Amino acid sequence: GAGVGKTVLIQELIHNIAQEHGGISVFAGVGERTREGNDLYHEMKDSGVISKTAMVFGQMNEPPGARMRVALTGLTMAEYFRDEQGQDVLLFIDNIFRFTQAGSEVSALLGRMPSAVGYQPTLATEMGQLQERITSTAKGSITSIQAIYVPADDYTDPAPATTFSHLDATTNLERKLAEMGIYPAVDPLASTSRALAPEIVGEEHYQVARKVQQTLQRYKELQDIIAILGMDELSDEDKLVVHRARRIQFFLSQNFHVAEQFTGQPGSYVPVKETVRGFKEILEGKYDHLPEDAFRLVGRIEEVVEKAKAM
Amino acid sequence: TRGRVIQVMGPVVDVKFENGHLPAIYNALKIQHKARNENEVDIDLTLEVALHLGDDTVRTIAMASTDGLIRGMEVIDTGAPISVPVGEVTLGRVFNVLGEPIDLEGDIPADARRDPIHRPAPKFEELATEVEILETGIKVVDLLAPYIKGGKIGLFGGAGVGKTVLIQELIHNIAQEHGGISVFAGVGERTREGNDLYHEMKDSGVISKTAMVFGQMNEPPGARMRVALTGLTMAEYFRDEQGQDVLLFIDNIFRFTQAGSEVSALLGRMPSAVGYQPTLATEMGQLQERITSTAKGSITSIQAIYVPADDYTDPAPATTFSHLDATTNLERKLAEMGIYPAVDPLASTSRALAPEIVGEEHYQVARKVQQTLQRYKELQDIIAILGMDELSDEDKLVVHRARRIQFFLSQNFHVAEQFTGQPGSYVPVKETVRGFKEILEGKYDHLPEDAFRLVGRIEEVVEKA
Amino acid sequence: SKQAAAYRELSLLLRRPPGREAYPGDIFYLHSRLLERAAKLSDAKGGGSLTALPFVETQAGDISAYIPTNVISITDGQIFLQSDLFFSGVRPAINAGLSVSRVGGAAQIKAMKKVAGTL
Amino acid sequence: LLDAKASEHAARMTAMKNATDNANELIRTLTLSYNRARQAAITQEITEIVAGANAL
Amino acid sequence: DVGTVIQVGDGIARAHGLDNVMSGELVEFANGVMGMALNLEENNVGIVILGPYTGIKEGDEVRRTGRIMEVPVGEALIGRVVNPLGQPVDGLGPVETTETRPIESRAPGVMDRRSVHEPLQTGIKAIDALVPIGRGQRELIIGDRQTGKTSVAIDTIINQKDQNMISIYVAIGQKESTVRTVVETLRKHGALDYTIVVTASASQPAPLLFLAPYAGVAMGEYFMYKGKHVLVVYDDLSKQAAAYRELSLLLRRPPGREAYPGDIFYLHSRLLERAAKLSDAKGGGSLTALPFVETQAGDISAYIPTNVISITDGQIFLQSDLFFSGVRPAINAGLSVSRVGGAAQIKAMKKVAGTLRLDLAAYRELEAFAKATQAKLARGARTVEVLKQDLHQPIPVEKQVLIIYALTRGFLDDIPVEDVRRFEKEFYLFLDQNGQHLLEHIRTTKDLPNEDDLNKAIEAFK
Amino acid sequence: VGTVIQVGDGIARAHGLDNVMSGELVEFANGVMGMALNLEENNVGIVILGPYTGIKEGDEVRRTGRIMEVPVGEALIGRVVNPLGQPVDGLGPVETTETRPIESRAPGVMDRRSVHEPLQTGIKAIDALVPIGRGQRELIIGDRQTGKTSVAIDTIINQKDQNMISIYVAIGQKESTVRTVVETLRKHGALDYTIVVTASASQPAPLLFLAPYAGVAMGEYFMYKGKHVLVVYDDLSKQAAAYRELSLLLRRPPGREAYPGDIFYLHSRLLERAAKLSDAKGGGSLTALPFVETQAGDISAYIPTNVISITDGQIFLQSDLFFSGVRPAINAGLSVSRVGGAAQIKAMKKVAGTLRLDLAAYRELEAFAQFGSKATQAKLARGARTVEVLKQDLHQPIPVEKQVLIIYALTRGFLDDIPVEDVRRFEKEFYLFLDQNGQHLLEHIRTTKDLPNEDDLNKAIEAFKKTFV
Ligand SMILES: Nc1ncnc2c1ncn2[C@@H]1O[C@H](COP(=O)(O)OP(=O)(O)NP(=O)(O)O)[C@@H](O)[C@H]1O
Ligand SMILES: Nc1ncnc2c1ncn2[C@@H]1O[C@H](COP(=O)(O)OP(=O)(O)NP(=O)(O)O)[C@@H](O)[C@H]1O
Ligand SMILES: Nc1ncnc2c1ncn2[C@@H]1O[C@H](COP(=O)(O)OP(=O)(O)NP(=O)(O)O)[C@@H](O)[C@H]1O
Ligand SMILES: [Mg+2]
Ligand SMILES: [Mg+2]
Ligand SMILES: [Mg+2]
Repeated sequence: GAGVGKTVLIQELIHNIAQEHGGISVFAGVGERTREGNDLYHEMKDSGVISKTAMVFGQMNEPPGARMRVALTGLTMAEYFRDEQGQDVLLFIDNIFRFTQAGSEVSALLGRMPSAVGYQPTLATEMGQLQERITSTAKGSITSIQAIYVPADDYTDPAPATTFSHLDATTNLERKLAEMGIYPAVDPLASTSRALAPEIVGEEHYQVARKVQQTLQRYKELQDIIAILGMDELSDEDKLVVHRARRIQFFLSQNFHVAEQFTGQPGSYVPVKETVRGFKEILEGKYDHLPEDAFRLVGRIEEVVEKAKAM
Repeated sequence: TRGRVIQVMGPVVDVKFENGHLPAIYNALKIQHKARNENEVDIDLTLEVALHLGDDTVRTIAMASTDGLIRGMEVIDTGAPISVPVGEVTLGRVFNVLGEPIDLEGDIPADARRDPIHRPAPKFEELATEVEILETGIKVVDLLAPYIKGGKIGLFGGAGVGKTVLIQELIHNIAQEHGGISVFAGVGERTREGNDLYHEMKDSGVISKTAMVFGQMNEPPGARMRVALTGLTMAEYFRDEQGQDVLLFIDNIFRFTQAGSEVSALLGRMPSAVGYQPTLATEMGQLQERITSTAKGSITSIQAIYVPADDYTDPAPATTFSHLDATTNLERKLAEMGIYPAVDPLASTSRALAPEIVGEEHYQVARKVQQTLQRYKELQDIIAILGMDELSDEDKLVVHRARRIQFFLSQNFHVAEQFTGQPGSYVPVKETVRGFKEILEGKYDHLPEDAFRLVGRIEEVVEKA
Repeated sequence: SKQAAAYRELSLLLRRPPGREAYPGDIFYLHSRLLERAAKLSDAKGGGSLTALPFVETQAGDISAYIPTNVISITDGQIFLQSDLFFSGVRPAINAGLSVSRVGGAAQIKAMKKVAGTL
Repeated sequence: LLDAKASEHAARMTAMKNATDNANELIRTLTLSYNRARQAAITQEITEIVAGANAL
Repeated sequence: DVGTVIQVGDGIARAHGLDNVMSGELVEFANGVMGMALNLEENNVGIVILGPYTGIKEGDEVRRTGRIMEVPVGEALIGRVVNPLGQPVDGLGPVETTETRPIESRAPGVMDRRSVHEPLQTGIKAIDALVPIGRGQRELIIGDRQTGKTSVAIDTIINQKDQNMISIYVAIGQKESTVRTVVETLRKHGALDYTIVVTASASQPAPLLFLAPYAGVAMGEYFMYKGKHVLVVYDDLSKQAAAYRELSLLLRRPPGREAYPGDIFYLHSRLLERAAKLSDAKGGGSLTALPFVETQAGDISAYIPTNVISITDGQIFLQSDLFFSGVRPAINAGLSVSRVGGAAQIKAMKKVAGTLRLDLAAYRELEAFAKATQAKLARGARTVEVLKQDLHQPIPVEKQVLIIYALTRGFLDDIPVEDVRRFEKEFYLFLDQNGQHLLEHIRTTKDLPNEDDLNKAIEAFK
Repeated sequence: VGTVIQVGDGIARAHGLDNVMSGELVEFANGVMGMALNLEENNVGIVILGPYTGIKEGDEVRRTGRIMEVPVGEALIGRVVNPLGQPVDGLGPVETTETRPIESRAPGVMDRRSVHEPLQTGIKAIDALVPIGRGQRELIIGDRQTGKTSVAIDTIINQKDQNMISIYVAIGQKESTVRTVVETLRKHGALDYTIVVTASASQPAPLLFLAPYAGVAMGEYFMYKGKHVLVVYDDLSKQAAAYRELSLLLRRPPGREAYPGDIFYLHSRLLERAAKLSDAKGGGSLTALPFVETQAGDISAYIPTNVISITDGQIFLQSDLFFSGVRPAINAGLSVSRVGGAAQIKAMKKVAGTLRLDLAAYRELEAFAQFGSKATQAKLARGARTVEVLKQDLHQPIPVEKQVLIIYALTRGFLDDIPVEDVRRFEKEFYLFLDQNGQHLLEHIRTTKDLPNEDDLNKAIEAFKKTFV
């Protein structure tokens, strides 16, 4: 939605991945602020990624005609890099929603009638001609990340409904998590991917992920019942679900490296093995007596026992 | 000169009549076409006039599939609205909206007289001035919700809980006890379920005493709106020229209003509130006001109801409900115990249950049933968790009487024979009051309660016990 | 907000079709023409500073409405003034949870970093 | 103590019996508000759509 | 004064020619149906059809009546049921009325009105005892369906024989079964020999439903302007509002909230501002109106209920939860007010029983929470029981105020609740053989009799 | 022949074409086909089935002289085809000789027959509690995810022994997803009795509009020649979207949510074509499974309630239960089948009543009665074990006989001693035990379609329980 935290995560991604990955990187901005776009070029000129990266801009201060084609310009570059040269390509595309939104503003003048909320009638036809161009082929592999802004923080809107049909993995952000102060604001419940299959992630991944997902689904209604029924009228076995789900949700927070301006902290680094390992311990019962507030904005699980030592 | 087509947009077709000899609104026009070569396709579409547009131009809504029309083809005139044959030929057969029969039992000859559909309603000086209660012979229905000759009754119930046998019982009872004619109309109903209904009628020997009209779901909205008014003519002609009580079942009024919505969206009228037509209150009223009772007979209708989102304030339920005189409900929680029919005794309401209409004793006996069943309805929750024997004398007597009012509801029917062999029985209306008065006083409390199952007279109950 | 209403009622008599509300769909464009006019120019340009403090009003404090969400997408932050804290005795009634500022600690004296950088 | 423990369960019975009632009224009134909000939303949407269609 | 019709769409027509046609004029088609003109464009005239439009074709001749919307009035319509256009319904020959009134006439205004101090005897205890009405007042009857609104109007109109008030009953969008039941009740009781019944059923086109109340008030005020008193009742304003929405949406006007056009406050005002109590420049007559409004879900906050309240001087909101509780009519002691002071009632009423409203509303709220309050609760059940009455039992006003005095003074505290309604029927059998003088004293002096004798009367019965 | 005047968004208006019929094909010089959908006084509205970027004003348009035709044939099985008769997988032509019109009339009421012979997919929940017959149309409604495609894949895969020529259609979907599904099917050899129709997002919306009509036209030929046919839709609501776009571009008057009122017609003109034909024409049968999109479970929406009226039942998939463990997320409360109770093997009918007498009570009592800790707790525990035993792992279809065996094992009360977490192991190790115990029960259920002797049926359960670990 609006002001949830998309850009910090996307810049963490381009910091972590492009610095190691040898693929040609293209970052295209469709609807964000000009200040971020101008700052990113200087940050690139310092980072050393400028040798292997190209950028396209134009941003908000222009009518819809430029905001529509600015998305496809970077894809036009990545297409030549994939089809002929054959190296891997990274493609970050930022706020493609404004490709849709721009199409609304001209539509009323082009003779098309309004539809539904007010979007132009050619939503699917205009959007498909774009979403099916960015694909991986047998000749080369394209890895593409996109930013989507929900028009009114509510997902039952024709634009998100039309966008939902093309992604291979989606992560949702809820403004409630933004207000709770547990960043990033990814809601585990509605975040799904094709990778959660036994032949890709293995059995050591599936059971733990499913147990954590199911526990976080179960806590959702009990915490609402608590709001009226009280705090000890519920049974102790039921209260244990909250007692552990609070820790599980708090440990989801991470101290990022690009948020040093907002955090004032350098961060920490974790590999996936440590993530599966740490969730297994948190379900094992090894950390029942450490305070919940100690789990806020930490990386590797080994840090938590230090922070309690700090307290 | 016959009309000519100049404009086709899906279900809606415009026609032209040179020299200004246009036809009237709600007339019927027919088209007969055959391929002269492979470059043409055969079609026999018919149209209904709905609006004039000037410059000798008329708007029409299609009654069937409309593909293959060509600019320059001709449409012929009829001079009258759609007409259905009436008389002895109508009984025992099934027809579509246009009139032709759907079975393979041949056509209907051209010498039989045919009656139109669109006609003015009966006037003020011809209405019946007395509340004559129709006799149904069904034990619960004759007590908790008497039917009024000329009035309307709505049906609610659970999924598949005897929604079709309660209709086929009434036709047989009308034929046996008073004598009459019944018509069954399907408003945009499924083509598949028509076969099931036809066979379940045929194995009961009841189709011979009724006439039926179907409009399938694959038909365009122009024809799906006209089926009820189509059957109304067959129902009315036997109340006009011959004289006897006539029934007219309507399967679902929701799809009638929804067909109105579809055709109004097609006609170019701006949607009213919640998208319905602006003429919602007058297009329905023309149907409700033809079903009346004059001094010589009556048309009475039974209708099932659907609700859009359980929103009673929605325009369609809001405009329908005020026109209904009775409403009854069916519960599956009782049907699971085998109490056929599982009619709800508490959700069923009717305006006729008044002392001025039914007399003092029948009013008292009808109301006290609902009064005394409430104690059971409320105590069932505590009964379900603790035993009865520890309760007070009032709870015991309430359970003791309620277990018999609960099972007395049932009655074997004539259609029940083909799956449960029984002769079939009837409940006299004058005897129903005596019976329920005698039960509610506790004169039959000593009989075993489940012996009260599926029969229509207390004396037979005594014999069976 | 009254300027948005003035633009709406200016557009309506020109015989231009409406959109999501009575508000025309060009509103975002208009605001993009306005708020982006500010700049913090570099050393080779003059090194000035033009900062703005726009005010926006919404009916019943509905932050999810069309104009509030449209406006938020452009600015570098938001101070949300909530009416139900106003009477409780917290003046100004700035909501410390919902308000956001994008530039953060870039322009701030270094004494405050050592003390209340994350308060 | 036995008398008090019996009166405690009696008081709890009464507390739940009062608590279980106002819920249904609150649901019925919110559901009515829900249908009114629906109908208003659909009416506004159709009015905007037909105004746009008439304009174009 | 000739032309041709070129559009016959959905009960609305467009006509060529008609050079001299005026706004609001009556028009006749060659088919024999009446219509009217509401809009005159540069080269065409819009016509609204007041009957069966299935017989109109393009090119039909259409003709000018030559006058504004006049409906016939007079004494010859008494004893007949008439169509709003001026046609008898049940036959019995053509009407002989000569005089006519335009139903669009300008309402009387400043220097033509006067306060209200005299009651409209309704005979329904719970209304006159709690929510009084006076001549010239406009009282809203509003509420839910299937609760008994019409049973109030019928009783009120039967009770008017002793006050000599010619009256009109209007039925809009209604089913003929109830219409003829009401007509049979009136002809049985004889009310048709001074009342006039106008009907416009649900099987009739919308414009008749839209015009019916205007004729119903135009044929009623004529007797006012000649000095007589008139009572007018309308069966439903909600159906008229729906018919106006239908007509406006066929006319392609921009809908507002709930698709109801903005003329709603206008249309009803031009209908409801005709009621007045004329000054001495015309006569002392007065007219009172009882319009009806049906709520879709029983929620007052809707558009039409509030807009209709805005004009009227009061309302009684009929509930449905009271209907199944064993109380009829469903009258709420809470949110129902009349703006006329207590002096409108006869002086005994204000003198003694004016506290009934407080006594009843306080109990109606206090029962929800349920020595002093224990004693207070005992009175409420009697306060609601004594106000109960059955169908077609209009109690005389003298006996009415006498039983209200007996109730308000605590004479009934010994009688058990279930027997209360028995006392009420036996008590009147007592006075006619023991207290006949008090009735004539009440009728003449409009004031309470001697307190000592009134108190002494009751002990004989007790 | 005529000229084109207006072009845009794949829609064209042409002047000329005097004798063009409604639905007649038209062609341009560029070779892309088009369909006439609106016939005005001086212009004809042409809707284009392919890439339109190359058409210019002033181009000539030629009348083909025929209605839509779709080639059909048994050799097509295995091939992946467009909704139009063109090859998409390559490998030469489509190997067809006869072509069918798309406008085939629905069967009459006297040409049908009652249905009592079942269809199977291999899932304990759907195959039993919401049964489907070999002449039934059944509705699947839901939001994105919750595993709707798994139902189609199980319905197609499980039809190995029981002959059923199948047509799977994927409308408006990304081509990578359909290729992944095709390869997953290829691992089980489903291409020997399946045909796939795909129209990608890049393809014009008219192909999405025409796809399900071809998904029934290609499948009715085996019926009318006397073969049993199944048709499954990946998503049908997308129809409306395409029908919206063109209808709005053609300037047809709006409706409730810009859906023109023709939707009821447009769906029905297809969905009524599934039937169990009579012997006067041919003893074939056809069944269909339409799919509908929904926004966060708002079942009261326009299109969902529109499609509910037509079908003989409903299977709604609920998202907040999708994470409770039961997959696919079929709820026994909202889903009923009007045709159910007849299309079963008599082994199932003798037992399902007790299964409901546990489940229908549990699925309403559990939400509030679970907190308070003989008969009521026994009901609670039994219901817990039932809702545990109905689950299934990813893509392991089961034949009908093992389904009825385990349902009989559960309902009779012999199963409630295995604890809650181990049930998923038990339900499979029974499957492995039965084969080493004997095939005679399995043979009897296969031949007579009736439960075997209970006195002998119970012995396998008794012998297993003596050795379960
Ligand atoms: N780890 C963090 N700790 C504290 N604040 C944070 C953190 N991450 C993000 N934020 C804050 O959240 C804001 C999110 O900015 P941004 O990502 O641009 O919003 P957005 O989600 O992209 N909405 P938009 O930019 O309009 O599409 C930042 O400006 C910070 O103020
Ligand atoms: N005061 C009353 N006491 C007893 N019975 C009554 C009373 N009023 C009405 N009834 C009965 O209840 C029925 C309903 O009254 P009725 O006046 O027809 O309601 P209504 O106002 O017409 N409802 P509606 O048609 O929706 O406006 C009457 O026919 C009587 O039998
Ligand atoms: N029984 C099951 N158990 C576990 N996971 C399942 C099961 N059935 C399906 N899935 C999951 O279903 C996913 C496939 O996507 P799916 O949820 O079916 O897409 P869909 O939205 O429901 N249908 P579609 O519109 O074609 O994408 C896989 O990641 C599986 O993990
Ligand atoms: Mg951002
Ligand atoms: Mg009434
Ligand atoms: Mg899928």
